Amino acid sequence: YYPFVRKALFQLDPERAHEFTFQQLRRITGTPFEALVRQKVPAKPVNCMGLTFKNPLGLAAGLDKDGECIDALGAMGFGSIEIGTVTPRPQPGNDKPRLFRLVDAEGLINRMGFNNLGVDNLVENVKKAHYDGVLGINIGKNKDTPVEQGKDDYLICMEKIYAYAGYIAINISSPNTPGLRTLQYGEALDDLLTAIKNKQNDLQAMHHKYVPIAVKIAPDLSEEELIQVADSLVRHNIDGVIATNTTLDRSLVQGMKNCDQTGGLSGRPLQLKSTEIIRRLSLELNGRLPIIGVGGIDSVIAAREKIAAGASLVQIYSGFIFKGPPLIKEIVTHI
Amino acid sequence: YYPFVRKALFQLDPERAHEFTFQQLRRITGTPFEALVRQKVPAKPVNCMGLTFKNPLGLAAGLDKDGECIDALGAMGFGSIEIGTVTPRPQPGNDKPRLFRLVDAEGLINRMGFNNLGVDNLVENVKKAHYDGVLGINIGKNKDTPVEQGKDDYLICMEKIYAYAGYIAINISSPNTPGLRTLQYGEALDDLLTAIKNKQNDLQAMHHKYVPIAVKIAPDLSEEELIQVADSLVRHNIDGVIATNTTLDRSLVQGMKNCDQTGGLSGRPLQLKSTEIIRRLSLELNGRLPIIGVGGIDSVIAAREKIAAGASLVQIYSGFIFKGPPLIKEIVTHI
Ligand SMILES: Cc1cc2nc3c(=O)[nH]c(=O)nc-3n(C[C@H](O)[C@H](O)[C@H](O)COP(=O)(O)O)c2cc1C
Ligand SMILES: CCCCCCCc1cc(O)c2ccccc2[n+]1[O-]
Ligand SMILES: CCCCCCCc1cc(O)c2ccccc2[n+]1[O-]
Ligand SMILES: O=C(O)c1cc(=O)[nH]c(=O)[nH]1
Ligand SMILES: O=C(O)c1cc(=O)[nH]c(=O)[nH]1
Repeated sequence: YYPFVRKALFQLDPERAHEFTFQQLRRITGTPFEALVRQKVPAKPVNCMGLTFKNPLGLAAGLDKDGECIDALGAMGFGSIEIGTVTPRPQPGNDKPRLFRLVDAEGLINRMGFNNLGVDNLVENVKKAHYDGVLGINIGKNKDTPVEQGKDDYLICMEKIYAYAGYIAINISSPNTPGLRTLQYGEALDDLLTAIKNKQNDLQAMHHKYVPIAVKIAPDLSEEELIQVADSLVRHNIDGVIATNTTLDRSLVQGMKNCDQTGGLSGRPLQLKSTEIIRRLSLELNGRLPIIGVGGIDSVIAAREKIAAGASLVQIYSGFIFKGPPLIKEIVTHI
Repeated sequence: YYPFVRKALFQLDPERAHEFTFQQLRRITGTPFEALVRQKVPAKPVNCMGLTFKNPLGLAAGLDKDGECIDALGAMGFGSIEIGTVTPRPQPGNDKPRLFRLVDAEGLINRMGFNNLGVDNLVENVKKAHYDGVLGINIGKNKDTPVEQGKDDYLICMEKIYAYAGYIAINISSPNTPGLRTLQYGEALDDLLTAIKNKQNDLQAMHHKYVPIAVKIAPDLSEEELIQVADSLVRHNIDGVIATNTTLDRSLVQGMKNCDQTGGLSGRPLQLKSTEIIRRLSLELNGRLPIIGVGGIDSVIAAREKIAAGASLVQIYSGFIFKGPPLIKEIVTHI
């Protein structure tokens, strides 16, 4: 039962608990010892972005940032796994402590800052995996890269992962790399998307492989901001949009431990906002391109709320922490 | 641990689980066995409709229709308890099976139809209770009473319960008595509200105290209908609005067992609709009378989402069935 494992894990500091569990997952992933974490879940194929997803539930980015546990996590039943965020060069992220639990609110605050081993390392791990689901690779900009030259970072990552990725995710919604969210505003977004779309075509002719590209947005976008962001995605024929990353909002966690920590709020306190963001976005997009819904999904009803607001697929992260593998089985079985 | 209790009770059909549970509650009342139900909760006093509530969390109507376990349920930490619905004359309600569990959705469907022992009996039960929180007494129309004369029934009950109620809840939102929901439309509502306020006025003069009246509305109302209901509640000086009852919607429960069962849906499948109803009603009311929020509250954040949409108090029914007494402590502690 996950309640017992969680009580134990929750004795440990958030980031420490993660490093221990993933040490253990590393040592079993891709080995017959993944029967320890294997869950049988039904098939629920979904066509999306020109790919078949074996089921509608993906693991959102940030949990396996370096691509170390693809097979073990696939063994728990995810229909897609989004690894990353990976930056062209490794970088340590922001100073610890940078990860905080809000246990009563079943939410998380984090200011990781893209802590990853770099895109070259990620490709080596992906080469070793045998996951039959859809693999998405999330990419972002090195901390030290000028925001006016962010495109250059997204394009080197694209060249190195194109051959091994089912889909590519463009993270421009972390609040933990300064200025990064500006890349979703006006001319900056247009230039970045034009570069990404041109490289995707180039790469498609090079490797002879269709790889869709989806942009991950933030939930703190204003209505005019959202409107402009939807229009740009359609105008540049982006293949899909991942809505939504973490929030700088703290309106539902006041008076709670760690609510004043800086960073992104995830989990149940993000659920409602992300659903409203997807509704509004779906109304603007009008079926022109699909949405992958992410934001406090912690039950099959919450997953279905995102479907009803317009999402074609869904991803979970914080609900996996607070409810465990069983959430995967619940959501895949009944969505 | 409630999960064990739930697994046992869920071996019974929902109506039998309930009456088996309530037999044991009536039996442990006033014995040292009442401590198995007793839960110490933090005091969070809140003033609303001119009453002081122990804490913001109440038990919604329909769990104790005859007022038989006021003491045992109070001991569990509720800051208020709403009994009913009760009708002037006893009536059996609709045919069994009339109550259904949707376990993976943590929802319920019911078509009880105001099965109750009558207002005189509830009054005798209230006289024997010792609860020190706010007692709400929820009243309704007998099935046989014609819809156009529904007000007669509300007035008969108001007279028999005025000396005993902390507040009175007028139920015009059950989907399970034919035409009852038309009493929240147009002239019917205006007529009902006038007769009720005049009875209130007469009864204050007779008993020398003001007992506030709250009207319970439905989540299936349109925007225009909700604007009219709010305007009528303000023009008639109603002391509060209870939003929201069960839903005829099945959009989030498709493909699930008991989903085609006729009646009202409660639980997690109603949460979002209830919240959106409260937000809209709150804009229309602009603070002129309080909202008691109800519908799918199963967590501290879900209760807080209702407060944010404009409610002053919240109530739970289905979440108490699915998550148990620990939910009372969780919400009252961190709301
Ligand atoms: C079995 C059952 C019986 C109910 N009986 C009543 C009732 O008699 N009067 C009333 O006003 N509401 C009644 N309700 C509705 C609840 O009081 C509440 O308004 C609705 O269920 C939404 O709350 P919830 O999602 O927390 O259960 C009943 C609900 C259920 C599930
Ligand atoms: C091994 C079954 C799945 C559980 C993985 C738990 C590892 C884990 C545990 C936590 O408490 C975390 C808190 C915040 C962010 C991430 C966390 N992770 O990744
Ligand atoms: C003492 C535990 C608190 C929960 C009460 C359990 C009894 C109980 C169990 C159920 O499965 C029900 C299903 C629908 C409606 C009411 C129900 N009740 O009242
Ligand atoms: O790693 C991070 O800092 C990070 C990236 C991202 O996209 N979202 C987030 O909340 N944190
Ligand atoms: O008893 C019922 O049928 C009933 C009454 C009411 O007010 N609401 C509801 O959902 N059911």
